[PDB]
Amino acid sequence: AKHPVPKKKTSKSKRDMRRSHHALTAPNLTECPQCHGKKLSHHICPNCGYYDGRQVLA
Amino acid sequence: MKRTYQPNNRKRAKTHGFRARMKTKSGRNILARRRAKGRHQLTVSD
Amino acid sequence: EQTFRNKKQRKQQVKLRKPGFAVAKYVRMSPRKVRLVVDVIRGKSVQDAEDLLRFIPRSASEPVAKVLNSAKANALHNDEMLEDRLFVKEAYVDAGPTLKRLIPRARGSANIIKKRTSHITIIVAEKGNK
Amino acid sequence: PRPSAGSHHNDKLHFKKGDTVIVLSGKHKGQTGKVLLALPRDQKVVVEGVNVITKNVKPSMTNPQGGQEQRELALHASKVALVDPETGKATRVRKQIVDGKKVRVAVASGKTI
Amino acid sequence: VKTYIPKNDEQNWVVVDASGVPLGRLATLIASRIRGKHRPDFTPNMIQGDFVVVINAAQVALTGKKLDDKVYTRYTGYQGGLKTETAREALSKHPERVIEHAVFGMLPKGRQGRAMHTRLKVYAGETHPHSAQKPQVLKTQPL
RNA sequence: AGCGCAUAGUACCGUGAGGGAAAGGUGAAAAGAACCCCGGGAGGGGAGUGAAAGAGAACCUGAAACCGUGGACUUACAAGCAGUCAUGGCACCUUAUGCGUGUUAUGGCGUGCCUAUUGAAGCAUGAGCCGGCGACUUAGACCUGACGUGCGAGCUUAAGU
RNA sequence: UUUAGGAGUGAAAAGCUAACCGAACCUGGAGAUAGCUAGUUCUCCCCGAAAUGUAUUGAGGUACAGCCUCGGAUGUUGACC
RNA sequence: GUCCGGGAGUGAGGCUGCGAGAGCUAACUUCCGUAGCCGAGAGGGAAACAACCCAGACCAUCAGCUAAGGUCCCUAAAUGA
RNA sequence: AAGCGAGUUGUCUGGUAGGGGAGCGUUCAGUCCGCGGAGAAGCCAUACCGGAAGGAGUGGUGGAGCCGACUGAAGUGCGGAUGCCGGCAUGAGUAACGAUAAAAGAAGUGAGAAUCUUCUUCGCCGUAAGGACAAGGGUUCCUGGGGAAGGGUCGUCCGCCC
RNA sequence: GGACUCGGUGAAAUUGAAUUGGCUGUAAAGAUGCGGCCUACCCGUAGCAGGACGAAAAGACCCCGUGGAGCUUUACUAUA
Repeated sequence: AKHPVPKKKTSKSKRDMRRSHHALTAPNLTECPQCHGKKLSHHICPNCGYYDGRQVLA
Repeated sequence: MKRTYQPNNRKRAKTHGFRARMKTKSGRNILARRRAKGRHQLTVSD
Repeated sequence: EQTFRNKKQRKQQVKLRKPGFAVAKYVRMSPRKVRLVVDVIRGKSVQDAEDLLRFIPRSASEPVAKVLNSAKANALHNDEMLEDRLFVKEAYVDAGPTLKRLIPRARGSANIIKKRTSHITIIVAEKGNK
Repeated sequence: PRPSAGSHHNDKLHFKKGDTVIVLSGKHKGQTGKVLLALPRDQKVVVEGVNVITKNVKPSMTNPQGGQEQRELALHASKVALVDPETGKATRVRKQIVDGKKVRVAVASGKTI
Repeated sequence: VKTYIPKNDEQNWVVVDASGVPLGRLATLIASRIRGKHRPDFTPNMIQGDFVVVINAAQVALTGKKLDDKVYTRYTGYQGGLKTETAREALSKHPERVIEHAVFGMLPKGRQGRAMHTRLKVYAGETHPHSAQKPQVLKTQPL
């Protein structure tokens, strides 16, 4: 049992305009509460370990 | 279940195993049909 | 106006080896996805290259970046350059030694796969700005 | 194998133990070839000709040091052999005294040792 | 010495009239400008037109006994019920949504005229709402 | 390529006699390499070795579909696998010489090749590409015939020296 | 463990002999031969067609002739008027 | 006008004109012959499209006219009488 | 000393099976004074000429030879034979990790540890998916050890490899 | 439990080549690159079947083939 084989292909031309509707979101937004610079999307260090107060640990 | 062969080769000793082509003289040449006949080693001792 | 005549030199007299070099080969992730973690780092090495590739919600810093600075391990003082410098002009890769292995599939006559492999390429030599 | 030897020179060169010679072929031309044992059937020879530099490691064995003298390279005979003087006249001639083990008399301008 | 494309630079169109629809130089005076009126240096090949400042032309009326009849069509590839050939004064809820579609015979084929569909742009209200396009107001009665 | 063997008809295919690979090459010579780095190590630095290490410890030169990046230029509002020219359009000027090199919105329009086909441009079929194999010839008084020549009374086999 | 190949087995299906037996496989006899049909390789200067007739257990098979090229030739014989 | 020879092709076509045959004179169905055409060459006209009106070429020139086709436009050419 | 045409007129048509006819060049062979170290032959690119095929100007790189005119020989030349092998492919990063018969964690280690290890808790089989004898694989079991590769993640686990 | 977030692995049957919309028409009449006309901001992925005259072995139903094999009948005939 085989469903219509490949035949025609899609090398160049196409397979180009396919790294843009996704790619990677591109970031570099924030740089930590106070010291140094990590932070993530709303999330404390591991440096000083804090958004503004006591947490995590060096 | 049963395959098509399985181990135990007695009928490849005193029949068709090394020295069993004398019982059948015109099998001696058959034994000698790939040793003293053409190139290659043999097929009963790898 | 460097050299031309006497082609037994550039064979005998040349010193050095090849400034840069760090490529550990193998890679194990297609010459198509290698570039995917190099076509983002068009600037600042293990500065805004690392974390850009170190911290990236997956696995692509180990033998991706840890070898990408194996050049630096040699650029320690075995290779040229500096620290507050370095560049890497662009990026390019290829395939490499593989190994027939497979694991039967099903239908047809036979199944035919390839373990696939690459060649990382990691260099830090001929620069620009200072 | 590391193709060097020069075993494509063919084993019939006579040489043995104890002898004073000069050199040629290039690289040096300032090197009195001498002493040595030679190696019939593939021969190695270096003399004080080429001043190699080949640092051995320094485990915990006995070597710990390095070196930088006495080590292999290449270049067999074919330089400047025979002649107490220096050039001209071969030598492979031998007295009718048997003892091929070390026959001694050479050509016209030859030596008997 | 040929032509050159100003690429929008040297243009000086003349505002259309609609000062009384006609029956002969209506769907054809659509040219006499777009293709090359007087021709200052009309560069063939690529497109090259000007602000066909059309007006009201509600005055429009077509021929006589053969008024409410024309090759209307629609084209979709199906003949069961498509291709509504609504007569003139039957399709008379638009007539500013056709008419202009009289330049469907004058386009250098390919692109070109499939770009001149800008100078058209409705218009059937007798000068008011000229906010559609303010620039020209050159008039010049039609011969 | 040549016997399948330029050190294998390894492993084996396997129900059985019986069928089998693929694969060579660094320079004369390895001198196939001490000495600090990331690293688990593989792999990569210094520097000798190396006449010549863009030979390089799976190694001559090393062309290519696919495949690695940037850049001088154009491009999503423009429509046809493709085309060639055509005014423009950015670049360059290995000879100011309003002359060209790397090119394109777009225009006339314009449908592929092989190739068994009356017959098409086809959806008639063969085709993803790379590298080779790519066939009426070879011995034969088998014969006819163009040309040059031997002779007009002409031309030779078997091997014996 | 003998039965085997043109035999045995057999609940007859014309099922099986080792995943297809309308008569096993492998080394060997010849490549079954083939008017079928895929193809039969670099680049060319001047010329040029038949599915008409006769033949055929003969037909998209093939033979030949009018039908093409070339060597020699036909000293008045051409076709039109 | 005038034969001897090395060697072909591949035998199974299409259409308009010329008339019949099987035929509700129906069929790029089928048989026949006779000019052409496409099997071996492109166009204008014909929307583009094998036989239809005109015309079959040595490679190069953004030089001229004839026939068809046209003298409103998308792309030539008097809405001249 | 191998035959050659301007001056000119018609033909120079386009050609499928075909007739007469020219060549580009590689390998073998003749003559090698030879051509190459400033290095030719291997190859990458530049508007001279040629009936087309092709012959030409130079570096690049490369490492030891190589072709020539008069000549004969040779498996003398399609990318294209749904060929054959060798490699690159794309189906495309999706479908899928395997019988859907639960697992969390402390801690050993170290290169980070979720699937190792010392272990309290859970559950599936237990006429079983227990243990021994039968065939088989022959190196399984261990003292353990290292990722190149394999166990279709990988891993500091193997019965990989010593 | 698969279809969607993420880490690794990812092949085969097949295939000239996609700036790969449609009509109606035209064509050895089943045209999307042909005619003439209309029309879309380009791309990504989920999902669906009308679609390429879907795929596979060059229908093996049939005919052509001075093909084969197989069985039967007093077919011509050999023959234990």
